[PDB]
Parts: sequence; C-alpha cells; structure tokens
Amino acid sequence: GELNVSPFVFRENVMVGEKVTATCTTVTEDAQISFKWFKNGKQINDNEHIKVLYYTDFSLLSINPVKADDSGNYTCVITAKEKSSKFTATLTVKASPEWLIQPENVESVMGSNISLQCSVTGIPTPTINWKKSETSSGTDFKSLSSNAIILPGGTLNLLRIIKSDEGLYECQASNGIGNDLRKTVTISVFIP
Amino acid sequence: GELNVSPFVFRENVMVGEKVTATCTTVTEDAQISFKWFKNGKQINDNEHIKVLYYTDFSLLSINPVKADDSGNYTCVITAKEKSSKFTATLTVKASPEWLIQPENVESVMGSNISLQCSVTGIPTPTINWKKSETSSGTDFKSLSSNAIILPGGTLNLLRIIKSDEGLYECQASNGIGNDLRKTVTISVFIP
Ligand SMILES: *[C@@H]1O[C@H](CO[C@H]2O[C@@H](C)[C@@H](O)[C@@H](O)[C@@H]2O)[C@@H](O[C@@H]2O[C@H](CO)[C@@H](O[C@@H]3O[C@H](CO)[C@@H](O)[C@H](O)[C@@H]3O)[C@H](O)[C@H]2NC(C)=O)[C@H](O[C@H]2O[C@@H](C)[C@@H](O)[C@@H](O)[C@@H]2O)[C@H]1NC(C)=O
Ligand SMILES: *[C@@H]1O[C@H](CO[C@H]2O[C@@H](C)[C@@H](O)[C@@H](O)[C@@H]2O)[C@@H](O[C@@H]2O[C@H](CO)[C@@H](O[C@@H]3O[C@H](CO)[C@@H](O)[C@H](O)[C@@H]3O)[C@H](O)[C@H]2NC(C)=O)[C@H](O[C@H]2O[C@@H](C)[C@@H](O)[C@@H](O)[C@@H]2O)[C@H]1NC(C)=O
Ligand SMILES: *[C@@H]1O[C@H](CO[C@H]2O[C@@H](C)[C@@H](O)[C@@H](O)[C@@H]2O)[C@@H](O[C@@H]2O[C@H](CO)[C@@H](O[C@@H]3O[C@H](CO)[C@@H](O)[C@H](O)[C@@H]3O)[C@H](O)[C@H]2NC(C)=O)[C@H](O[C@H]2O[C@@H](C)[C@@H](O)[C@@H](O)[C@@H]2O)[C@H]1NC(C)=O
Ligand SMILES: *[C@@H]1O[C@H](CO[C@H]2O[C@@H](C)[C@@H](O)[C@@H](O)[C@@H]2O)[C@@H](O[C@@H]2O[C@H](CO)[C@@H](O[C@@H]3O[C@H](CO)[C@@H](O)[C@H](O)[C@@H]3O)[C@H](O)[C@H]2NC(C)=O)[C@H](O[C@H]2O[C@@H](C)[C@@H](O)[C@@H](O)[C@@H]2O)[C@H]1NC(C)=O
Repeated sequence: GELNVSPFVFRENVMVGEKVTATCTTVTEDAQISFKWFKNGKQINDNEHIKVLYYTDFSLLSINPVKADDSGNYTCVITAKEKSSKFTATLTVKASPEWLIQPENVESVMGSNISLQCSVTGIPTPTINWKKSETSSGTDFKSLSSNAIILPGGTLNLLRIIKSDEGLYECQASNGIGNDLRKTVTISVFIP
Repeated sequence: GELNVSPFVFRENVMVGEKVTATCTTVTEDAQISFKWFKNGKQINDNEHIKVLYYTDFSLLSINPVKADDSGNYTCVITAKEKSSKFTATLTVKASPEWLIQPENVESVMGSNISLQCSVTGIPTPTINWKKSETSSGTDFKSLSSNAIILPGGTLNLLRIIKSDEGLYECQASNGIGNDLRKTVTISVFIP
C-alpha cells in the first residue's frame, strides 16, 4: 500500500543528434496517478524539442535531437491522491571532436619560435597529441621529445627552428567518442 | 544512416504481483518504423495481461500483474523500410517464500524416528534451517548439531527421540526476497 516510481535509466553512450526517451511508471499498478517531469529541479513542459507524453498509467519524456545542453538530472514525480514519489536519473550527452582551429602550413624564419594551433571541442574534452613525419614520403610518424613543447590546449610550440625542424606534422584529437580528428601540415624554414 | 534499437532494461528486483514495462525506440529519429515484440523468439500479441502499445516513434510492452511465468528474454524488432534491428533484455520474476507444508506440533513415542516438514516455494528457491528452543520459555533459539539431520528439502529428521528432544522447534524460510517465513512447533515424547 505504498507508492514507488519504477527506476528508469538512460543508455550509456548518448551522443549529440541522437534521440533520448524516458518512461515513468509505478512499481505496482495504482491507476490513480499523475505525472510531472523536472530537469535539475525545474519543471519540464511540453514544447521546445522536449516533448512530454501523458497517459493513464505511464508518462514519456522525449528529447530529440539531443544537444550538449540537455545534460543533467531528470526527475519524474508521481502523485496518487495522498502520496508523491520520485525517481531521478542523470543524462550525460557526449560528442566526438569537432574542429575549432585547424593547423596550417607555415613558412617561418630560422631561430624563430612558432605556434601550431590544433584546438577542438567535444565531450569529454578531447586529448591532442602531435607527431612528426621525420621522412618526407610522409608514411611514418613518431612522437616528439628538446625544443618541442605541447601546450595544454593542443598547441605545439617549436622553439628556435632550424632546417631539421622542417617536415610533416600531424595533430590528433580524440576523446574516445565517435571518430578522431586528424590533420597534417608542412613546416618550411628559410634564411632571411 | 543505420538502424539501432535503443537499449532497454528491466529493473533489478521485480516481484510477482508488480507491474513491468519496456520501451522500444530507435537511437536516432527515423520516423518510418514499425514494432514487434517477442518472448523467447515467439511473438507477443496484445491481450492476456500482456498489452503492447504501438505509437509513431515508440512502442510499449506492459505486463501487469507479473507472474513467475513471465520470466524470459523479451525482444523488440524495429523495421524501417529496408533494414530490421533488434534488442533483447532478460526479465527474471522473483517471489518471497510461500508456505507449502507448514510444520506441526507432534507427539510421538520414545525411540522413534520422526520427520518435521517445512517446505516452501519461491524464486530463488528458499533456504530452510531449523532451530531449537532448549528453554521452554521459548525466547532463545540455537542451531542443531547428533540425531538431527536436515534433509535438503527442509525436512528435519529426529532419530531415536528421547525426553531431551522435547522442546520448541522453529524452521526459517528465506531467499533474500520479501519477508522470511517462520513457524514454531512443539514436540512431545511419551512412553507407550
Ligand atoms: C545530480 O545528482 C547527483 C547525485 O544524485 C543525487 O543528488 C543528490 C543531491 C541527492 O538528491 C540524491 O538523493 C540524488 O540521488 C548530484 O551530485 C551530488 O550533489 C550534491 C549537491 O547538493 C552533493 O551533496 C553535497 O555534498 C557536500 C559534500 O559532502 C555536502 O557538504 C553538501 O551539504 C551537499 O550535501 C553530493 O555529494 C553529490 N553527489 C554526487 C555523487 O555527485 C548532482 O549535483 C552535483 O553534481 C556534482 C558532480 C557537482 O557538479 C555539484 O556541483 C552538483 O551540485 C546532481 N546534478 C544536478 C545538475 O542537479
Ligand atoms: C623562444 O622561447 C624561449 C623559451 O620558451 C618560451 O616560449 C615562448 C614562446 C614563451 O612562451 C616564453 O614564456 C617561454 O619561456 C624564450 O627564451 C626564454 O625567455 C624567458 C624570458 O623571456 C626565460 O625565462 C627566464 O629564465 C631565467 C633563467 O632561467 C629565470 O631566472 C627568469 O625567471 C626568466 O623568466 C627562459 O628561461 C628562456 N628560455 C630558456 C630555455 O631558458 C625565447 O625568448 C627570449 O630568450 C630569452 C633568453 C631572452 O633573450 C628574451 O629577451 C627573449 O625574448 C623565445 N623567443 C625567441 C628565442 O625569439
Ligand atoms: C536469453 O539470452 C541468454 C543470452 O542472451 C543471448 O542469447 C544468445 C543465444 C544470443 O542470441 C545472444 O545474442 C543474446 O544476447 C541465453 O543464454 C545463452 O543461451 C545460448 C543457447 O542458445 C548459449 O549458447 C550455446 O552455448 C553452447 C556452449 O558454448 C554452444 O555449444 C551452443 O552452440 C550455443 O551457442 C549461450 O552460451 C547462453 N549464454 C548465457 C550467458 O546464458 C538464454 O538461453 C539460455 O539460458 C541459459 C541460462 C540456459 O538455461 C540455456 O538452456 C538457455 O538456452 C536466453 N533465454 C531464452 C529463454 O531464450
Ligand atoms: C532411524 O534412523 C536410523 C538411521 O537413519 C536413517 O533415517 C531413516 C529415517 C531413513 O531415512 C534411513 O534410510 C536412514 O539410514 C535407522 O538405522 C539405519 O538403518 C540403515 C538400514 O536400515 C543402516 O544402513 C546400514 O548400515 C550398514 C552399516 O553401516 C551398512 O553397511 C549398510 O549399507 C546398511 O544400509 C544405517 O547404518 C542405520 N543407521 C546408522 C546410524 O547406522 C533406523 O532404522 C533401522 O535401524 C537399523 C540399524 C536396522 O535395525 C533396521 O532394521 C532399522 O529399520 C531408523 N528407524 C528406527 C531406529 O526405528
């Protein structure tokens, strides 16, 4: 003779552009209930790419297409004539890397410090690592370790460049979601 | 440009008499789909305490009230004009112990072998253990370990009974679900 909201869960790997549903019902049939949905304690109302379907014994929350904004806790509250119960589940929208500043081919003078921007956006925030050809056919790629500093935002700083610093450089962006972003650029060094 | 059934799960602790739902939808909106539900590869059809609700972008399976028979794998199949996809989740209905043969007060002759039946039903199948008062006020209870054999089905066999075997005996039935079943009986031994 009690009232319990049946637990609901969102699927693990939800990504932007996909569809997300959530179903709220009671554990034992009561047939005298009403529903209300909330995001972070604030009530959700049926419009705006978020649609709430009300039925006799269940309610459906629908988010389509989902954006990164839709992350948060979603709560259903059931009211049956004397008592109200709730259940809350957390939705985390993920996204594969997207380009923000692509790297570029550069031609700079010997002895100069240069920066190569490779910044992306995604959830979780992607990791950027840089590799160099060290062979101009450009099939082999190796990691970088003296005058090469990768700044935390994915920018490669090459200090006091010389002819050996020429070659093909590739930055890789990955957060374990979707496909990785990759882009190769050539660095030329010249005497002024 | 593919078709994936969004995963669905049943709640952990489903018990007989409760209600069970399942929602089938696509990962990405397609709007050109149809639904069919199956239990153990055999199609479910809307009647008989199992009702299937069909809508434009989702379908709902409803089992209310659920019985132990309803355990099994439940599969939703979505068809969109060229391709069909599926998802399967396993439902296991549980139940607290219910009495099948309660123990009884017995009065038997010295030197006889007697059996005390304490058999229950439940899912998972419950464990039965026996305890003796060893004090007729009947507040303290202890386990049993020479002429006391508990047979695997919860029956307590007391061999060659004597006056010391008199007292209050209690069998306990538990499977970790709901409430345990308990029942105390008195054993009298007499000379013929
Ligand atoms: C989504 O929900 C999680 C946990 O789910 C529970 O939410 C809490 C508040 C209870 O209502 C439970 O019944 C729900 O199941 C939240 O994470 C919790 O946030 C609480 C903040 O109110 C934390 O409690 C605080 O803890 C400190 C330190 O002990 C204490 O001094 C405070 O008084 C206060 O009680 C709690 O520890 C959090 N637990 C976990 C597992 O995270 C989410 O809110 C929070 O999310 C975390 C990751 C941070 O970003 C917080 O800044 C944020 O408030 C909640 N999210 C939203 C959007 O509501
Ligand atoms: C090329 O890069 C080097 C070092 O790396 C720098 O990277 C640039 C892009 C900036 O992000 C800097 O903030 C990094 O440090 C520069 O040489 C460094 O210059 C710093 C000061 O301008 C030095 O810091 C000093 O170090 C002393 C001794 O260790 C310390 O006590 C002080 O706190 C002081 O801050 C730093 O040590 C230098 N690098 C190394 C490896 O020692 C280049 O610029 C500068 O070169 C220095 C030595 C001076 O002559 C400056 O006038 C000159 O601008 C930078 N640009 C070039 C080479 O054109
Ligand atoms: C409910 O589903 C589980 C597992 O879920 C999967 O079902 C299998 C068959 C695949 O379709 C997957 O894609 C689903 O996710 C079943 O458990 C499996 O049963 C299979 C029987 O066909 C087992 O495969 C067999 O394995 C032997 C030994 O390696 C092999 O030689 C055979 O050729 C055959 O491939 C498989 O190993 C099982 N896996 C697990 C994790 O249990 C359920 O069916 C089975 O349930 C088990 C507990 C036993 O009772 C079996 O007798 C029973 O068939 C399935 N239940 C129902 C009612 O369909
Ligand atoms: C009271 O219980 C004892 C032993 O426990 C029995 O429990 C009853 C309820 C039944 O489930 C039996 O199957 C259990 O064994 C009985 O005495 C046992 O009798 C068995 C044969 O009837 C003996 O098995 C034998 O043992 C020898 C030597 O070890 C072995 O080589 C053989 O294979 C042979 O099968 C068993 O050993 C006895 N118990 C003990 C502890 O040794 C009581 O009944 C019987 O008492 C025996 C000794 C004979 O006199 C039978 O004619 C008599 O019916 C049983 N009922 C009473 C005491 O009234």
